[PDB]
Amino acid sequence: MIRLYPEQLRAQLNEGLRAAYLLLGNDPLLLQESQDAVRQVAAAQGFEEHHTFSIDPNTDWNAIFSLCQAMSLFASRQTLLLLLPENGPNAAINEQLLTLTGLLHDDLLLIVRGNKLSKAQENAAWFTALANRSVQVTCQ
Amino acid sequence: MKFTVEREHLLKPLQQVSGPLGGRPTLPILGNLLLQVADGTLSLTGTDLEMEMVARVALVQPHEPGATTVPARKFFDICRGLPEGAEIAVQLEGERMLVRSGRSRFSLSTLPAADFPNLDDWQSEVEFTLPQATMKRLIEATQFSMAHQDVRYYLNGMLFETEGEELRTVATDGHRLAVCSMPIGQSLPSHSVIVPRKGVIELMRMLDGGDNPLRVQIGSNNIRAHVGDFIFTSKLVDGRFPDYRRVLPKNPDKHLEAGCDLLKQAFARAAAASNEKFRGVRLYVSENQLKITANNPEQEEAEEILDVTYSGAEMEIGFNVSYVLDVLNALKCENVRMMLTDSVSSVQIEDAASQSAAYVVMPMRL
Repeated sequence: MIRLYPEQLRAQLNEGLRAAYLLLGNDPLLLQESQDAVRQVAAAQGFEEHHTFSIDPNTDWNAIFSLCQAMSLFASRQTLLLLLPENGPNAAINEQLLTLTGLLHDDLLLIVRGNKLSKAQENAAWFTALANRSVQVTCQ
Repeated sequence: MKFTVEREHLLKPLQQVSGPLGGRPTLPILGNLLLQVADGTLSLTGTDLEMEMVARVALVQPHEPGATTVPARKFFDICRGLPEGAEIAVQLEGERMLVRSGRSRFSLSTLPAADFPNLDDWQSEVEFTLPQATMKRLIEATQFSMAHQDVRYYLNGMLFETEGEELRTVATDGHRLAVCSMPIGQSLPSHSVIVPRKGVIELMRMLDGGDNPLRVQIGSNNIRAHVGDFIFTSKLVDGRFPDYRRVLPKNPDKHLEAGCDLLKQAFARAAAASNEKFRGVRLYVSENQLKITANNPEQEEAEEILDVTYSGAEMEIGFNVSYVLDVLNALKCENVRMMLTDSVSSVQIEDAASQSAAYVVMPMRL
């Protein structure tokens, strides 16, 4: 799993576009800029359909999971952003995110966001899966 | 201005113009109704700047020309609060408007009619007439497929297009698509426009199926519909709607036909059986047979087999129960027909009898 600061995104996102992007850090502009950088270079290659979810104890995860599951009539690739909670993943958000790490295929560009990954919590089954295949932008 | 109206005549309209609005006055004037009296009729108008509704009311008792603006909600309640059968004499006086009935008498504040963001007339590029029931069928047959807050705004609405003596509507959200065409016995130049989601909903609502035929006018940036004493106007979405003809499965070779009601029932309990409802369903077609199964990868499962009319080449394909059921409920009929290709290319559901409406659904990953 690559680890590259906000400043260098334009380079690594220009050369290589991952199937996942963890934009962690409590920085207001860096976080945005980085996602606006991915959803930018994204649009570049077929991604006309974008989505976003405010991760909490109310979010309809079937919409999400079945979204990664769907096929488009116009081949429009999707950019699934997620606004994780300001205090890191919750009790079981580490399960669905794990389920989610399974639903991932190549048209779907997962983009998770929030603040510094919960100290040592980083262990959740999901983060583990993504690990090899994604990029972690330090927007701190 | 001045008018007197049986409370019963003014209620329906008052409720129609100051209708689906009521979020928050983005602007003061926007929470007001424009009242105009001129030539035997009273015209009430409401607007949110995306679409406006006008209601005409025949003034039978003595009346007097004029125009003003008054809080829609308050005025409505006032009327709604009087006892039924009560006549309501309204009269402008100063910068206040008087509502008098029996001995109850109120007075509301106003704002100049001149300031009402009323739409200055435009010119229709095309216009025609069709029964209300025809418009109803067109919108009902395809509206469930519109996008909702999708980032591709030109999808958060319904397409309206003409060609020959036919009017068709097509809705889509990237995943499923619905289209319906109806003859309107009128030579129309071929034209095409996107009506906003909110516009379509309202147009839908205002149809009472009744004797009054509908009269439509498509301008360049607006569309208008006169249904009896109401007139709906909406802005069109400014974008290019995708070509629905390029996504219809091409020269399908796999065709199955089953009982709509039965197909529904089977998907209903394939849904009930699924603990992972995002997983959807998995169908299997083989000569004159359909094995459907809610699919959950790590558990073995019970499949239900249906007697269907199929043949050609057997195959498997995943589906989202919603999409399919939506179509079955839309195709309220006896038998349904489905045309396939691949486990990766779209499918086309359709009534086995008429071909007015057609639905295209994209299979699931599986």
